[PDB]
Amino acid sequence: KRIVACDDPDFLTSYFAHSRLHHLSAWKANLKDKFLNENIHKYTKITDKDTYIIFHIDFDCFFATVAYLCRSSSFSACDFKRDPIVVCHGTKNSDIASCNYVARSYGIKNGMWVSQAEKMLPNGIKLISLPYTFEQFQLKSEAFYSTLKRLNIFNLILPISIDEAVCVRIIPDTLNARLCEEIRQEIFQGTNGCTVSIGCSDSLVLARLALKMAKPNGYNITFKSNLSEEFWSSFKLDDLPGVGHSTLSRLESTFDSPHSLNDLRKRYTLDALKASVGSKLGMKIHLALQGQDDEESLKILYDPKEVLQRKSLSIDINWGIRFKNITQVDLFIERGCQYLLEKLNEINKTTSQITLKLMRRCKDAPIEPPKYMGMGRCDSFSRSSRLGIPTNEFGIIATEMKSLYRTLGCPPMELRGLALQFNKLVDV
DNA sequence: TAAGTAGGGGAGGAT
DNA sequence: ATCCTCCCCTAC
Ligand SMILES: Nc1ccn([C@H]2C[C@H](O)[C@@H](COP(=O)(O)OP(=O)(O)OP(=O)(O)O)O2)c(=O)n1
Ligand SMILES: [Mg+2]
Ligand SMILES: [Mg+2]
Repeated sequence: KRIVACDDPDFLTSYFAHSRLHHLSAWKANLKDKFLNENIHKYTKITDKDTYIIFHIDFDCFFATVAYLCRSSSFSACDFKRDPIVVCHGTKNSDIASCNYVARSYGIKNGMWVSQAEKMLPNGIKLISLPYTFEQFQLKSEAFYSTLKRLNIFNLILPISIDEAVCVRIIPDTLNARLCEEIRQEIFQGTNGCTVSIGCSDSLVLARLALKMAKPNGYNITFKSNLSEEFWSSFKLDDLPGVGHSTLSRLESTFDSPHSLNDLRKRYTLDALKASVGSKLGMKIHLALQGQDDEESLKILYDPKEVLQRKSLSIDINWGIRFKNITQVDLFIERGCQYLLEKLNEINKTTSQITLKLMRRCKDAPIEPPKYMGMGRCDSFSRSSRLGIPTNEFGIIATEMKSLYRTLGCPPMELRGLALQFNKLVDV
């Protein structure tokens, strides 16, 4: 109890031990790495020639399911099929990391604050809050990835996240369904009762949309040639990979509030799209509306080893930042460089470019924000330098980081987040 | 109270 | 035209 402050040497350790988002990133980094280690000697690239089917397999409301199966004895009255359940730390402006399908029938979403969520519940319905079980999430994930390997279905299994793989079958030329049913059952068994859904298709996009359509505990096939208006009609605009809130808001402002992908698909033209959301995103949406992948997403198939290679390394801290003087800032920066170099050295690399980035309180914003210890509303400031020679040297990197800070000139009492980045990584 | 980061991509200056 | 820096955005 009593939370470790930002001027304490053990701050990173304690914050990261508690941050589900730090865990997400770490798990992701390590899975990519395990993938490179496991395939150093295997041949990997898929070609133009190849014909393939994608199975996109993902646990259903992952943290909520896993935290329910391991729920402490206090919560035994609790029922997963009948009660709305969230995993979070607090009771007010605290992020819901995962909610079960009961909560989502009230409109509760991942990443909503608890206070916001409880407001959506009618009289007589209670939110149940479960705590994080970081260890168990990882055990379930290992069961998951080992099970997939053990069945002998895929030519490749690309880890995407702690609870999600893109698994590919190379076809040389109805089983697709028997395969989805089998995977689902073996994972439910391997995992002691966690549920996975599957989207299967002949492109990464449609596999992803199919995954959504299948979602609570099911599978869906849909190929490029199965596309109907019924299908497009069932998706919000942000159900496209690569579309999030700001693109959604741009799409709405451009094409008179389409409410589903079918509406969009009916009103859009390429150039209007390109002009709305950028030219590359525009093109990707266009291809997606025809069930087709853009060239960028396809790299993960043609050169897995290149995409999964780590090209940068960083810390990004945006909660609990409160400093009174520059000496504190420097010590924190040094400590952050000690943490990062230890990671640099673990992966046998050096850097030749570094960036410091900071969130500074907006001139308008209250000194204390509604989120307890939160960054509140901020401006970004950013500065990078190329290093003379690739190096892993503390003296060189910490000195330049502290110098990047004086150049941005954010008074310490105004700092509300800090990021330390090694931007280009040179193998030893 | 309450708990990031990798990597695409664009705008605009530099070349 | 093409590259580089400092953002912005999305994912999970
Ligand atoms: N804003 C977010 C989004 C996700 N996650 C964590 C919670 C999830 O359990 C996990 C997986 O991301 P998903 O999008 O897959 O979330 P779910 O698995 O909970 O939902 P779904 O059943 O829609 O896949 O990572 C998080 O902490 N914060
Ligand atoms: Mg999931
Ligand atoms: Mg996922």
